[PDB]
Amino acid sequence: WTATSGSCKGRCFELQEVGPPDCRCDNLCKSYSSCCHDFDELCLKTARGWECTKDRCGEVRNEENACHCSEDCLSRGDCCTNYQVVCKGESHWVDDDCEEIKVPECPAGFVRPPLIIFSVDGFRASYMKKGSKVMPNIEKLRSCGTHAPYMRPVYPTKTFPNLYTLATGLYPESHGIVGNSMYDPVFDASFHLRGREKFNHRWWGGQPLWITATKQGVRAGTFFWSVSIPHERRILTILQWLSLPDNERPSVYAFYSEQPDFSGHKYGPFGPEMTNPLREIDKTVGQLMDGLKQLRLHRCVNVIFVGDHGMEDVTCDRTEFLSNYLTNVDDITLVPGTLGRIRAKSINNSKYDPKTIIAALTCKKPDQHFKPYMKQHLPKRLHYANNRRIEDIHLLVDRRWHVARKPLDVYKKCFFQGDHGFDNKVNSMQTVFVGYGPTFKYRTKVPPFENIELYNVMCDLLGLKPAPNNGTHGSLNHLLRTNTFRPTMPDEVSRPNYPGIMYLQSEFDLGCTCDDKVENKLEELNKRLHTKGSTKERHLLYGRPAVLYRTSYDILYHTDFESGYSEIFLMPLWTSYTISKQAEVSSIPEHLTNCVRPDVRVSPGFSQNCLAYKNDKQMSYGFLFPPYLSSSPEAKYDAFLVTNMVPMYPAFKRVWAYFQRVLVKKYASERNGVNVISGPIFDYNYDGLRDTEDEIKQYVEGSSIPVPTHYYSIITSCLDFTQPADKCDGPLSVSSFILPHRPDNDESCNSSEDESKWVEELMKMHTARVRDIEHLTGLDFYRKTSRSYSEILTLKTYLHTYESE
Ligand SMILES: *[C@@H]1O[C@H](CO)[C@@H](O[C@@H]2O[C@H](CO)[C@@H](O[C@@H]3O[C@H](CO[C@H]4O[C@H](CO)[C@@H](O)[C@H](O[C@H]5O[C@H](CO)[C@@H](O)[C@H](O)[C@@H]5O[C@H]5O[C@H](CO)[C@@H](O)[C@H](O)[C@@H]5O)[C@@H]4O)[C@@H](O)[C@H](O[C@H]4O[C@H](CO)[C@@H](O)[C@H](O)[C@@H]4O[C@H]4O[C@H](CO)[C@@H](O)[C@H](O)[C@@H]4O)[C@@H]3O)[C@H](O)[C@H]2NC(C)=O)[C@H](O)[C@H]1NC(C)=O
Ligand SMILES: NC(=O)N1CCCc2c(n(Cc3cccc(OC(F)(F)F)c3)c3ccccc23)C1
Ligand SMILES: [Ca+2]
Ligand SMILES: [Ca+2]
Ligand SMILES: [Cl-]
Ligand SMILES: [K+]
Ligand code: NA
Ligand SMILES: [Zn+2]
Repeated sequence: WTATSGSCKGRCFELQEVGPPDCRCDNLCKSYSSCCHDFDELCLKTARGWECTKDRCGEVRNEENACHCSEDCLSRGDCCTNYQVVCKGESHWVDDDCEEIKVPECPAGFVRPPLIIFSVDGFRASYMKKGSKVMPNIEKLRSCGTHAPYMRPVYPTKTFPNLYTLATGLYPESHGIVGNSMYDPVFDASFHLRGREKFNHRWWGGQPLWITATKQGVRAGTFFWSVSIPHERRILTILQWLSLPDNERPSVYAFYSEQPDFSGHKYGPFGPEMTNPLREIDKTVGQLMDGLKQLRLHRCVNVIFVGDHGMEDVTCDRTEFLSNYLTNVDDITLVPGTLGRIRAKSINNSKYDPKTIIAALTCKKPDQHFKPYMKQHLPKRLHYANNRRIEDIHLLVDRRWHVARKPLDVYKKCFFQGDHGFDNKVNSMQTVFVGYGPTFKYRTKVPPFENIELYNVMCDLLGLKPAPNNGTHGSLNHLLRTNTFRPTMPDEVSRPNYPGIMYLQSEFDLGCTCDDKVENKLEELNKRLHTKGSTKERHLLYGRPAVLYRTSYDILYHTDFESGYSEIFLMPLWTSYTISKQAEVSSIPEHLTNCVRPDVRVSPGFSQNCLAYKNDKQMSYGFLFPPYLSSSPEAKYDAFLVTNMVPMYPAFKRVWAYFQRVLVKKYASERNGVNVISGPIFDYNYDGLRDTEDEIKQYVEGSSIPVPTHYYSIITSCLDFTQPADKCDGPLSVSSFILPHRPDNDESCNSSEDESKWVEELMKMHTARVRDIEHLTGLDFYRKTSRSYSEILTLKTYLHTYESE
């Protein structure tokens, strides 16, 4: 209940919301049906519109006007944003040359440069170039400030997940806003775009920037605007707040525009109708910047212009229907559209079965435009599984498509021509970032980066300590002129052992065999040096990874590769090796096909055994350093050490063998040598973090050999490919992947074909950041380079996407 008979006099857009049933005058009061009776009259004035004209200059203040052109308006802080242009002969901000802002130039009493976040819904990255002729204010922010060619949103590429990701630095699985629509089975409640449930604070996890600022004594404008408040009034309200006394004035503000998204849905991302919405957004930016210039704040404020997601061409005719695949369609609930999430319609129906639903949805039609997944099997780069609000069954929908349950859903709900939500690597889903102000760099282009990184930087801009989040603090220091965050590398927690030869062959009873008993001081001293680390500088180019948790492990050196061998998991945590452009591929000689050799540096009790693999009818094994890339027939024996072996399903061995035999050499040719680090990942609770021993759900039958859920590789070379990977003087280049370790290749519809037709496509789907692998393994890479640590942090957040331009 609201007793709406109080008054908004002197309270318009008040910053602290008053409690029920007292009536509200804050920018959200309309959304709660709670404004005072006179809110419209007092707070939403419109008379005479939004611009001064020649004949209004010096007018007698009329308090009814939307904004003012009277002489006292500057010190009232309520002039129309074009006041000084129309009436005092000033230029528009956009018509001024840009001049580097080396220091904040702020009015007296400003403790810090304010931060204004100008967010645009559905602003696709390519609009910056394609709409540049009609967006001169935005183009000036872009060219004069710091900009990225695009910013990667989070998945799903919808509004609510992305804006709350911007606000918190968190993946949706962690912040809890995992779609625009959600069912939470613990609450037994639903979240929807329309309605009241979304206002309940139990949905919203982590700590958003406005709460972060308030807790640390930095005042925040309210970030939310009821939909009926026009853009011009939002801008004027911000400008009015910036005129408050020092003790009352916020330091951070947000503006939000529902455009261009609103129009993009109706007309598609490049519909001829899209020009006007782009012009109108630019005009709004112009009003803000003219308004700041009037207040002498245009070389004081840091402005961020940022989008939440792009927009793709999608029409009603490009809809797949689950009723064309499933017999039981009425026993499921689907969250539909540019992604699918399926759960049982009724929890009392014990005949519902996810295994048969997935199978009925797998590779059933030749050009099927969605792919079903158990959530834990989704590409790890999406970080979309660790939340009870994310249904076990997920459909990744092809760009340009929808999924729906039955045709009646699409016509008893063509309207739309645009939509978004798809995989966040899709070019059309990329969005925009520009930073302009004293704290950002001047005329600087930076590489694309993920929106999860921005919360940290917004905290840096305001002198706040960020709450714990998924950004990598420091990875965006190259955006900033000052206020950088200078992190130190994490300390290694476990130091390695360096075992020498400690065991005789006959102490091992592993059921392994090798045809290796074929008998020289020239080469005897040589093998010894290699086992002591003489080639290590060649194969371990960036220092050994640091182990950031408590465990027992050994460094093992070899001619062709170096490993960190875990005595706990009975396999390497990592295996590092370098392949030059010149390297040659050989085959596994016949007499060595089933060779596994005990490692006399490592106890039988800390070794895998061959008998377990013989006994386990489902599980085979592979090797981390590939025998195909051995430097010589003699070095090849090292590759068959039991300490280089890892458990692998036969179906996965197809993938792995193709990567090792064909792709590594291919990359070394193309990149001028590569350094490779490969290893296992265990993430049985799909939280994106390294499993402890007691979390492992599967072992090789009859043994303590844990089965990895994934295998990773980190592939590094010189950014200047005129230099070989092992003699690189400058910046590095990386690509990585986290391949799911699956007992079938059902994920790849063309897997009956030769690996050359499907494996690389699978690997590209499972592209990863080095950082993703760090979380999954508890390792810290690139500890020893000649590069600055912030530059290494940027490299560790890089994702190779394989999208075209
Ligand atoms: C991305 O960044 C984020 C932020 O850093 C990373 O997430 C953190 O990861 C930590 C490890 O998983 C986790 O730390 C745990 O904290 C638990 C207390 O959590 C509450 O308090 C914090 C602080 O304010 C709060 O943020 C939490 O918020 C979560 O839950 C609420 C309510 O449900 C949601 O609204 C909110 O969105 C958020 O949900 C997300 O996280 C939870 C996990 O906490 C998931 O379940 C959700 O799906 C969702 O993703 C909480 O309100 C604390 O209980 C934990 O302690 C356990 O382990 C320690 C070892 O240190 C030990 O002392 C105890 O034994 C204890 O175990 C006990 O509980 C077990 C489970 O019931 C049980 O098995 C045992 O027997 C024990 O009884 C733990 O320390 C931290 O909370 C999150 N933070 C956030 C915001 O998500 C994330 O990892 C990063 N991702 C990547 C890939 O890097
Ligand atoms: N009516 C409205 O005001 N909005 C439209 C509805 C969806 C929405 C808005 N905001 C607030 C917001 C505005 C501008 C930037 C921003 O992000 C930043 F905090 F990072 F700056 C956040 C949200 C924050 C979290 C989740 C959903 C939303 C806005
Ligand atoms: Ca949006
Ligand atoms: Ca885990
Ligand atoms: Cl959704
Ligand atoms: K087997
Ligand atoms: Na297949
Ligand atoms: Zn939209």
